[PDB]
Amino acid sequence: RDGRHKLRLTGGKKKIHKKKRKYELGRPPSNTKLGSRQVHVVRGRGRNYKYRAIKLDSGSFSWPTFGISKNTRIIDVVYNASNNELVRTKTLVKNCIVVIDSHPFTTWYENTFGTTIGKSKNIDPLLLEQFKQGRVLACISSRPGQCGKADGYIIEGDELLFYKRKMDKRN
Amino acid sequence: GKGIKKHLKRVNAPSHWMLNKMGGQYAPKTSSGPHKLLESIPLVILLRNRLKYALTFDEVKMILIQKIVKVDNKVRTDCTFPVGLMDVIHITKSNEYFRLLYDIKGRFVPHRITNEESKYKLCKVKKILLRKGRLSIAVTHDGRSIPYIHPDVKVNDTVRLDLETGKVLEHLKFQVGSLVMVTAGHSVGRVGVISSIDKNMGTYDIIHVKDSRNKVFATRLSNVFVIGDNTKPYISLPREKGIKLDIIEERRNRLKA
Amino acid sequence: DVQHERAYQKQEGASFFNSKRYWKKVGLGFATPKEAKEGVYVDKKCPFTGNVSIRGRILKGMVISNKMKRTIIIRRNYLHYVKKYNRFEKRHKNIPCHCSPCFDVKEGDIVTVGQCRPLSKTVRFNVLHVEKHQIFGSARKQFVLF
RNA sequence: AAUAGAUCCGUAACUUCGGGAAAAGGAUUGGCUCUGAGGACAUUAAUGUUAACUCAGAACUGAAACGGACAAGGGGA
RNA sequence: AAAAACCGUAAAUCCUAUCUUUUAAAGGAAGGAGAAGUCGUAACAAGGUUUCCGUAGGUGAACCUGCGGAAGGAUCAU
RNA sequence: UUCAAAGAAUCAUUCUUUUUAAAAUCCGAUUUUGUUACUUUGAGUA
RNA sequence: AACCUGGUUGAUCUUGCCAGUAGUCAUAUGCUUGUCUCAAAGAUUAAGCCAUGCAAGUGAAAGUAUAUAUAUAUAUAUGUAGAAACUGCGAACGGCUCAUUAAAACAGUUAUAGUCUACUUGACAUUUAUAAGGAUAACUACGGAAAAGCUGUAGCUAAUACUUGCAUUAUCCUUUUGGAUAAGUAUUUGUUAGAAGGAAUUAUAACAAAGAAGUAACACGUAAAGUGUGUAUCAAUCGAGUUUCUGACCUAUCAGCUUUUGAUGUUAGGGUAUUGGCCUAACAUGGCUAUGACGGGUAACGGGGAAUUAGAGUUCGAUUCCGGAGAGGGAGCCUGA
Repeated sequence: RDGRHKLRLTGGKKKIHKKKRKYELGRPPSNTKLGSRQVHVVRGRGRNYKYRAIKLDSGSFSWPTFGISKNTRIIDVVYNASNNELVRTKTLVKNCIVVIDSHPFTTWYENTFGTTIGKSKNIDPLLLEQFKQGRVLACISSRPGQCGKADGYIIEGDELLFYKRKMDKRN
Repeated sequence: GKGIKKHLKRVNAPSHWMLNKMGGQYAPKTSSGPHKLLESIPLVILLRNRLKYALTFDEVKMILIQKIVKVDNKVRTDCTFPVGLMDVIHITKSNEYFRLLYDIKGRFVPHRITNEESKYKLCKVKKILLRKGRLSIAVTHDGRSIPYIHPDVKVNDTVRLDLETGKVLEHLKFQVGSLVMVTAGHSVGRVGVISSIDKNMGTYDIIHVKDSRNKVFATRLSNVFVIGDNTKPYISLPREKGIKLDIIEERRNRLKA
Repeated sequence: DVQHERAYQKQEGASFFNSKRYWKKVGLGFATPKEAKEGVYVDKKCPFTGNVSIRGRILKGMVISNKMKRTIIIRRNYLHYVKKYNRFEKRHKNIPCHCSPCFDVKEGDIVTVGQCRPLSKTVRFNVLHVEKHQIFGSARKQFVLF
């Protein structure tokens, strides 16, 4: 399912001998929705196991300006750079933009820093307002179809501004 | 299917095995182990074709069943076991010690060694890998991993290894005075003093090696084995002493007899 | 300014929070351009900025087209020896190369390219150094001995 | 009697090179929920107000049906 | 576990179109070979109208004629 | 677009060796001075 | 051994071909054939069709034996073997053929800093215990079917089949020694520091999250303590998949191809063992070509090589070896490294 049957660089058609090999493979895609955690096992080459996630609710998410990772639950998926059908059908992919629960992050900040390592980072207001709302924007960073778990980081700064503008001179 | 091939044709076998054309259709494919198939011989041919102790593969098996022959002072029973570039082979029933070496014609010869010398094998470190805890392991030509090597040991050095305890005794560098033995080239088997090292960025590094009679031969860096310093080789050598001779004057000494 | 299409390339290895722009050395005697060092673009396939590593062989060629995004076409001219007639014949073949935006290439320029991992269906080379070269006529009609 | 609207595809002999041609011959078409594209207007490169129906694409849906009635070439040698 | 549905991989069958190869055919029109066949005498001699070219028309056939060429001419020449 | 002179060895010649502008290196001396084709040597050659 | 000769004419000298001549690991065939050595052999056409038989099995210390048989001091302990069966490994090697295939395959030359890798080899591990659980084959009894390498039900039992599960180490300081502190292998995510390579987003280290699989509830016995089997990771090895550059026969009475149906590239993702239009979405309009693209033909698998050679050349290579492909034609898939 990989390599051949295409046209040459010149546009010419290549005659096909050497029927398909097993190592070309090409497994069908995993359209990982969000739902009760369920993953399946794929036996790849060399008996190496690949965890194909079908539904996830939660995952690790990193506040990168503090470099701290906390487990939280994914509330929604709101944007993805690829096909717009992916957000509409709510599929989790590697570069997807999601809305997650921010209560663990706020509670951790209150517990360690006090108030509501390399500490005293001064935070930012655009993320502070999202925390006050209670749901925060994050970007996935793992591959749920490969590792079997959705996981990502909170977007902040210029990239957060970029995605906020792209989602909502706007409709 | 198309898995790993498990047969060796006689004519496809390495040339230095010296297997005859008409002596059957197959050659003994060496088992995977310490050394590459190309740069090693199976002990079946070692003690059937070289030592002539066995006349057939079944007689090789007969020898091997009794735990007599030891490769690096430990018992080997696989018939197609790769003995390798240099190491000791001890036969206990006859009480003889061999070191596998190269003649000046690029062939593997078992060289008689004393019992005292049969404890001092030489290993050419090929990689230095640091694992968890900043602990360093030297990967040698023998396919052997030595943990906790001395930090001065470099990637082309050599280390004298004690077979009983598996420990390094001393190391040998690669200056322009360290004598080396060439292992795989046109000059396989020659012993020289290394005249110079030319290090090309991104390609094979070449080294020019000076012989005892001041004739210089060049080779690829990966095809040399440091044997000693300028004083003397740390191991004994075959009768040619790694001295290759021009063919026009090998004939004269062949004729004079 | 730094990104216009639907992306900003994260520039893996840049680091944004703790640290003490990201760039490498490429090696093989090639100097990383000051434009790559200082500029604000981000290219996942740039030899000096992205994840790609230059390994393999280095070739010199003549830029034939720079009219597709961030990749160019290099023609290599050479002489093929025909034994029977004991003389040579002019021969050529063009190889697509990735050109990072730190370089300003134009038809007719000689560029040296280093082999990298396959970045697309046809590209396996990345430009490493560019020197300008005035050309007269179509770039495909030129024959540079390189 | 047979289709016959529209969109997309494909279209031979022959030829006065203009045609033949709607050649021949295929596919699609509803409803609903969406997505994308196509303009005008002001402030000190950036932020708001506001209008046409026109295309393209995707899910879902139904007794596989959708130019649903009306309207509307049979082709070829 | 049967069973069902939907993307996908997709054998196979049929329609249509195109291409390739082979092949039938009334009739037409060539070429080659054969035999002492019929009609003429075109060319080789100034071959009895010098020969030949391009082109056009005509005639039983070779061929003839017009226009412009060539000598490979039958003239190296008052 | 950088040409020659001088010195030992066979046989009457042939053959071997040194320097002779300028810029950076060593306190009168210590040493590199476009690319390719081409050509010479190697390496790697079942 | 760098070679020529007969044939156009009445005769001559040329051009020019026909014919002669010799070789062929080059095939067939005719005649003939006393010895020995050596040995190609259903490739050509039909990768056409196949009766029959064989071609991959495996237990000598080392998984599981009241099928059973035997022997020693006397129902006791040792044993020796052992049909069947479960389990393990192999059957992906080998052997055959040359249909497909024209920058494809192959060859030389690279890369894998873009990957997988059984057996074998070297290193060497982390969050009831005088030893844990059911469930099954063989076997027994009742059966069905014309037939098959078909098998239903009931009853039991094992295992290295399947499944649970039992210390300790390191670090700080007064300074042999006393207290003190800490505890996940791969893999994934985020934030950082950073012996080698040619170049690291490298090895490795720290912090914050997840986290597989394991670290022996297993079997036999060598120095006058060992081995087998199994296990995480790294490395080696046997290999493999992709990959760079360069190299091919005839044909233009094939000149423009490719691009809705991925064509060329960018971005993001999916998928893969990994890179990659490999696939998907959006976007851009690119990519190749008289140095022959795109087509067509090949009575074309490529090479190492073979014949003929003074030197050039010409022709051949199904066929000992290497690489590729296929098992009537396609397609799909399980187990498994």
